[PDB]
Amino acid sequence: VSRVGSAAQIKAMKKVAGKLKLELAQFAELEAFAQFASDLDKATQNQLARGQRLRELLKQPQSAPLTVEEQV
Amino acid sequence: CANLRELRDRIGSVKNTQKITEAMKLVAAAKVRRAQEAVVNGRPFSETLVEVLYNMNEQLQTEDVDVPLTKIRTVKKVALMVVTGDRGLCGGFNNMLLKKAESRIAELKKLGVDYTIISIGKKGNTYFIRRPEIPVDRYFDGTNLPTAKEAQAIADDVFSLFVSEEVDKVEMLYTKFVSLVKSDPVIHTLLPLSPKGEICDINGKCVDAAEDELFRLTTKEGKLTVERDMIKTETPAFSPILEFEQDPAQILDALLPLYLNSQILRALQESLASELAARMTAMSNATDNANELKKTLSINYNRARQAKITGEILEIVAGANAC
Amino acid sequence: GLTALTMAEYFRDVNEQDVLLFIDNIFRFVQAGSEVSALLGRMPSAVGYQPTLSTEMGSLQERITSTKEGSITSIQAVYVPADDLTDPAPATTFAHLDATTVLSRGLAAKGIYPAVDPLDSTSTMLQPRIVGEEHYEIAQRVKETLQRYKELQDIIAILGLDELSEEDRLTVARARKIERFLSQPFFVAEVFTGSPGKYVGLAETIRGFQLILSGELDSLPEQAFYLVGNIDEATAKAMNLEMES
Amino acid sequence: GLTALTMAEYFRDVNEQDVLLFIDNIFRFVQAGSEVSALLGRMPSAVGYQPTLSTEMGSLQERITSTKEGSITSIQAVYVPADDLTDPAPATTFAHLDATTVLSRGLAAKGIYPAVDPLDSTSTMLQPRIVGEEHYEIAQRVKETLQRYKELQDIIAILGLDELSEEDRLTVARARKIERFLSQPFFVAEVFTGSPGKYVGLAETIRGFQLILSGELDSLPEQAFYLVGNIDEATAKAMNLEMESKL
Amino acid sequence: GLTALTMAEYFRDVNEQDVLLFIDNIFRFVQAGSEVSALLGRMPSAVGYQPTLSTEMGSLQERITSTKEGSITSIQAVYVPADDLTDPAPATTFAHLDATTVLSRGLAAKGIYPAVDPLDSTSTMLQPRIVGEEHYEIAQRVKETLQRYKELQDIIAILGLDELSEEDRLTVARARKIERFLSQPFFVAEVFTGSPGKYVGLAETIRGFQLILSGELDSLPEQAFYLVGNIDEATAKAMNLEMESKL
Repeated sequence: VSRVGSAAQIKAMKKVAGKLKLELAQFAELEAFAQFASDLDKATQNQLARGQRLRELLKQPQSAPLTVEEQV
Repeated sequence: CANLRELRDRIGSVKNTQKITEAMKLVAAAKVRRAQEAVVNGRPFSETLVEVLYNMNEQLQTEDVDVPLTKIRTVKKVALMVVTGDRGLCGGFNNMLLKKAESRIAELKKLGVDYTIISIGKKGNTYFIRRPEIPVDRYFDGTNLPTAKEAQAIADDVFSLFVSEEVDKVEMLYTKFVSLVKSDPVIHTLLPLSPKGEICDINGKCVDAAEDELFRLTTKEGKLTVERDMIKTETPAFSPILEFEQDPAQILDALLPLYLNSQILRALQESLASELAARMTAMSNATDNANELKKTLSINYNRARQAKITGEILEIVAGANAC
Repeated sequence: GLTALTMAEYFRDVNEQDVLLFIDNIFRFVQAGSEVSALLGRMPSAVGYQPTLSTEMGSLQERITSTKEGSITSIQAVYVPADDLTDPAPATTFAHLDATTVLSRGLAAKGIYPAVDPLDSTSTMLQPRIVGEEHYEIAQRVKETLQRYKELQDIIAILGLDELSEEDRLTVARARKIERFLSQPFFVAEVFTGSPGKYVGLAETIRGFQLILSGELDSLPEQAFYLVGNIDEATAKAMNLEMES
Repeated sequence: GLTALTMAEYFRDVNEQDVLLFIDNIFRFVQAGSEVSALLGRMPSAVGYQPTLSTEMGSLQERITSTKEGSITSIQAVYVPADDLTDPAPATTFAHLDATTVLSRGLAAKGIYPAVDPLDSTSTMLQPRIVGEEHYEIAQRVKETLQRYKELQDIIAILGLDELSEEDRLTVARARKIERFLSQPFFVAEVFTGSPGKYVGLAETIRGFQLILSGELDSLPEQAFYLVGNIDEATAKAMNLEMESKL
Repeated sequence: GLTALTMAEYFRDVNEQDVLLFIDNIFRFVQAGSEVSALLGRMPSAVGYQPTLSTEMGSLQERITSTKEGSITSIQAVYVPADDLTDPAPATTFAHLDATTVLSRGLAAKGIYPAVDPLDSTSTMLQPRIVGEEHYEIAQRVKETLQRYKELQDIIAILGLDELSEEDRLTVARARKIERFLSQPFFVAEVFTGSPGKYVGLAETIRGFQLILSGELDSLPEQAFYLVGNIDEATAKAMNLEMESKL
């Protein structure tokens, strides 16, 4: 966590980064917990696939930084 | 040392627990495989049976004045029965099965049927005998293997229960084996038997006969899982002549109890496989969880050992000088 | 710490106001004592601190007393070092303090803010004559629920949740609902994350806890109460949750 | 401790009679040594006792030996501090002590008095040529059964009592009956139990343990073995208990 | 330790050659440092190793660096005490170590010499920009295959190779071929068995492991891969077994 919070981010990135953090919260729950049996809510069809795509998007190549607009 | 020693005890006990639940996982896997092998052994008989039943219903166009096992003319007194597994910790098996049981007996008391209930697992009958509000009697048990004599005892009791028209519409709650993680307990009608052979469900996925399900355990990328085989047994319709030594009615009256017994033994075999796989996935979850617990407890024990020894050395060195 | 105390003491003892002083990290006072009295020549003590870790901090705590003129509602964010309460510098703090709340790191690791541990946080004011019988009985019931949860934590360890019988499963679900509901989007944590702050009064939270502990809100999933204020707003959050699907 | 030792040493040098000395809380004879040694300038040893723990403890506990004019049997009641079995003050006494009887708080937790550990309470006199072959074999079977119970404690604790083996379930029931039956109603502890004290020799309890662990009387209720003087008393207690159960 | 360091440092800085430096257990060096510091009387640090632990063992292990004359690459045994990488001495060592390869007792008892565990052995130099993209890819795929094999070693005990899916039965077979291909006959094992021994550079093992894991050699017998060097010699062993298969 960052105690300076979303005050330090850009006015551009703040909305989309808040949405992304909430997306990762949802995915972290749905992966760390149940829905291995198909389910009532039946993930991989609502949030699990997109959360896996997001988390495997978060990985950078070794020492290849992304610019501001690129990462936005 | 009563602080580190307690944590050494917990480390040893959790390691022994992980070993024991790993042994139980492998034992339950071997048991599931041997039950699957018993089903594969029993499949030729059931194949030839769902071919012969089609043969008989092809000769006679369901023209029959016989077969007490097809008295379908009312819904008076259903006899729901549950095949349950007899083990401890049983994954999440017993609660699921008797939950479906309680839902369906409530829905039956809606209709005013005076449902009598047959229990098949000792875990089941132990749950059932505590509460007599549900009308329950005649509980039996076959464990670790559905033996032909025990399935025949079940067949005898349910057939003698149907020979009186006191009991009709005998549907059963056998837990079919869909998936390794969780296997939902389905409810199928048994005894009216639908003399075309097709054993049908709770009205919405009801099965045509000779379209059989034979579950096969193969490993995926890497894990254990079950994959179904929806093999359709081809039927040579009739022998070139097909003489009868009996009448067309007596042959069906002597054949449909045989298919009833076959279906009862299948609903014990697949129930036993599903129970042992629930226990096996409980053992796998428990072993991996105890592995996580052993790692975290070892980390706590290591920082506790360092803290203890460092505090000891600070005591000793600081008390050495005493300037 | 002493100069904060004297500043508040002049406004309590003389001008007679209900002074509040929020001495932040009073552990740092004891650690500064450790520094100086390691360098002052005085002999070392328990694990590292000064020998007078129960008389210098005694002098700090004992001057904060509600005298007959005014009262000093002091808050002291004492800081356990290395996350173990058995440390002497907050151990001597436990004896002096009377509304102790322990912010365990477990609940903040799980995401439930504030991370006030519900078992360990106690008070001298949790008394029948002080708070009324209803508040007392509800506090006792929620403490019982969370304690039974923490006592069968050793069983929702290695085995699974489904090993429990029906009553254990229900009290676990109730404990999860309660432990979630004990979170609140603060009015000052708006900078980090979360919704704008919801001020919750005692007369509103006591009703929500009556509701949850009466089992009447079983239809709701756990994520309904997580980071919500009042329980009517919690039910509205669950309704919108099912609408959004 | 040395005053008591001098009285015993006189009764073993002059009167030539086998004097039985009792020392209790011999751990205090090391704690006082610690409290004076810290002051005496002698540096501190491990966890906080004196440096001369071994020499002082031996200087006491070596004078107690049968010395060809008599036999000083002594029973020291060591105080294992806070159940620190590894603490030096009992750890050096375990070297000097013949028939150690490690009483355990975990076994007084469930009320089994005396809370002597059946496992750890061991003696240099449990050799067969010294004790009797029947005595040795029954002690071996009892101690092995209790070791089996301790190793199955974790399986019992988590995975359900029934899910272990069925013969091992027989062993668990036998171990439960044993670890209750080895409880004695003392005469001096009649005030804490409320039951009158019962004295039992070695032969009666030997014959009791035989039939208890042999599976022959494995049908009695468990509380009929707990706080019972003898095996016939246990059989009568089972009658009383089963009668007051229905009545 | 420092004597070995300078006796190898003169080698590198006079002859410009890749010098090796085998230290026996660094924890034994750190233990000696602890003894010498406790003897000097300087106040002991955490668990009991010396205060100047990091600086001392850094002076030992920082002179091991590839200077522009020639590398002095070393190999250091490490004996963790009570098997925890947390305590300072293995911690301040693993802060230095650049490649850690554990020798496995089960592998030794099987006879897969060298007994280096293929799965748990890790190196910070495995990364692609260091080794080569092909080396990193084939190494990651070999480690994932051996992980698949350690997973399915639980289940081929119960199901058997033909019962489970033929999709990863090829994975089990290729993992057998990999675990056998890893065993190299050394230039020293000749004195024990007379096997002549093969030296394998990186290029040969890279191409051979790509040929094994890609799947060209799906029909070669497993024991044709055991105790062999390059991939061409492995195919020579296989065709040798084929030529003797007639008799």
